[PDB]
Amino acid sequence: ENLYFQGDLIVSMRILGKKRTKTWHKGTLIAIQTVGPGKKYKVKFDNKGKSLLSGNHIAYDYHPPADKLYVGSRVVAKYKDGNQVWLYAGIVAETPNVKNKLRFLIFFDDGYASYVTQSELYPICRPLKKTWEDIEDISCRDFIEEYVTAYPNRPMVLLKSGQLIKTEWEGTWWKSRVEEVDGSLVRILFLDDKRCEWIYRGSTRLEPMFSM
Ligand SMILES: CCN(CC)CCNC(=O)c1cc(NC(=O)N2CC[C@H](N(CC)CC)C2)ccc1Cl
Repeated sequence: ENLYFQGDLIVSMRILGKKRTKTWHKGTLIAIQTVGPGKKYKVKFDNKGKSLLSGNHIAYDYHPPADKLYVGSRVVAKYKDGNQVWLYAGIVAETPNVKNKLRFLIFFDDGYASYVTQSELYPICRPLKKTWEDIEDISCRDFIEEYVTAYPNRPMVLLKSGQLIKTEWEGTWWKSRVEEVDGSLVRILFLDDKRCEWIYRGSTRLEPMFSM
């Protein structure tokens, strides 16, 4: 059956859709198609392509009120590294409080983390009941299930700017320096290639966490 309405979705609404690159892109909802007890959502992307997508692979083109977002909420967020932006899927790890300077902490599906504002967050339209169950990487999937279900029980390691530690990359340990602390995140400089990454202080990418 072709529908025009399904829950709070309406054909012709602006939407975000997931592409095979795992990045999300602006489009229009052009059809809703019931297949058994299941629904599929046809997206015409603004730039290139049309996709028939499951409800967990579309996101609203508007920002969710903070009162609707919990630890474990399934979102698309802007990830910024200061020479590239992505719209990428993740999980809300913290909601705004005085300690995080009123920001949302996002754990992205690829294991990277960022603080973002509400204007950088888009709720996924039909998430799974267990929101982590559509994360591709088994390791990121298991870590999110543990973090979300055990929250607010959160082991983190305490680190100071200048501190010299081992940080993981591609399954080995690398010499690195703690540059900066910003709430539950630490900026690590890899001394080998002078590349910086923001890492969650509870991540076992940090050798002090991996052994704690
Ligand atoms: C949700 C966000 N997603 C969206 C997909 C992107 C996250 N970001 C990256 O994935 C990214 C990470 C690197 N990091 C490195 O290449 N390295 C770190 C140090 C390491 N070297 C090797 C000699 C020393 C140990 C190399 C580079 C570029 C990108 Cl874009």
